[PDB]
Amino acid sequence: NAEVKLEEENRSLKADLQKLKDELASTKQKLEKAENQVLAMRKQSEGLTKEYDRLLEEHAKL
Amino acid sequence: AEVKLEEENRSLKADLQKLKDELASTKQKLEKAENQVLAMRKQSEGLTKEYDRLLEEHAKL
Repeated sequence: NAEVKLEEENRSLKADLQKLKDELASTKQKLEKAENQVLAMRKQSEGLTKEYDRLLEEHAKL
Repeated sequence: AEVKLEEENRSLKADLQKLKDELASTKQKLEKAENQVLAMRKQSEGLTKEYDRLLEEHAKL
């Protein structure tokens, strides 16, 4: 029984391992998406700031 | 044959712990990232509002 019990437990733990791996994969993709969004918004912030600057430049030339 | 199964059992438990922790970390980082996204959206809105006000001021000639 020692060995059959160990088999039961091993299969169970392997299943748990797979479940956790799935969770980690999902969460990882979510994190990747959020990070990439952050970068995107850095670029966009830079651009928008540049346009705000264009306001001042153009006005300085009237 | 038993010692092998014991070995594997412990190995699997260790892997479990590692994954619990890695998942916890990843969730923390996801939370941080989403707060960053939110904050930056708000900064952007503030900036477009600033833009509107400034342009409206310039258009007053």
